[PDB]
Amino acid sequence: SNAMQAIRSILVVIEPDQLEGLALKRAQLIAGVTQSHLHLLVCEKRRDHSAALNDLAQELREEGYSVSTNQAWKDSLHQTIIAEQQAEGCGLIIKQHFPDNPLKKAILTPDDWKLLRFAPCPVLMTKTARPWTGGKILAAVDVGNNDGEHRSLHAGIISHAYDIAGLAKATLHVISAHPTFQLSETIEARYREACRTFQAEYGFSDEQLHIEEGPADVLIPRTAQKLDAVVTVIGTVARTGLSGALIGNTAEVVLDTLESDVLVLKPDDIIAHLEELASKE
Ligand SMILES: [Cl-]
Ligand SMILES: [Cl-]
Ligand SMILES: [Cl-]
Repeated sequence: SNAMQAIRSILVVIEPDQLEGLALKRAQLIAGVTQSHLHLLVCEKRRDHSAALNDLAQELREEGYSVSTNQAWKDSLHQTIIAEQQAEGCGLIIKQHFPDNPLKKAILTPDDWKLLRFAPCPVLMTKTARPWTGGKILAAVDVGNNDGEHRSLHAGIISHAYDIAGLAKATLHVISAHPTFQLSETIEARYREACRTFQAEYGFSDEQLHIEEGPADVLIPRTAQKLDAVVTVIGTVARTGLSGALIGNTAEVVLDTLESDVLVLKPDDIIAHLEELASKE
């Protein structure tokens, strides 16, 4: 329930030429409550943004924030971001989504996909300009699986989601999607007993907990849209797929579809291995 409070530095990706600055707005809301440090990063080689960065940092410090800034560039946008996260030890990366195609506005750019694949920490991809305050926060889990790996991921998802609901004075909602009649009737009864246990463990009301049958890759966005969720918290697949496919189909589809901000968490052992990879560089 305190996963956000426990994040002590946030890497804020600052864009030089856009007309929205949602990454910094989300960071200000969060740090306003958690008092996390904010490290502002511009990823560019050409222009000297130092004066603008200093002015911005001074304004934020006067507002009471702990702030550092930097401008860097090595190789690619996502690589620059991850190198900065490593150098500053940040526990969250916040970046605004800016689609390449105006006709496919929900699809993440290929570079942002690389960021999500390799970041060894939670990544908040902002996708809406709607304020978090008073909104609806949606946590996506699979109550149908309670093995050690899923319990851990789910606990993380709920912890971050609940902490967000708290800091934003918002409400918390949960979606769980799950893919001879006598036997089916018996198996489903047992699945329901497990949902009830999950509901008691996590103190969710019937109204908060959406238990839906069908493909998670459609159910999660359906629920987000119906709730007009402003943030959706999701986990990547517990076990990586072939050829380093560590995001998984559900999260891939959901990230390219949601209109809400998306907080992307990974399994602890995945994070550990990505931490190792990010360190080699
Ligand atoms: Cl941290
Ligand atoms: Cl906000
Ligand atoms: Cl992947």
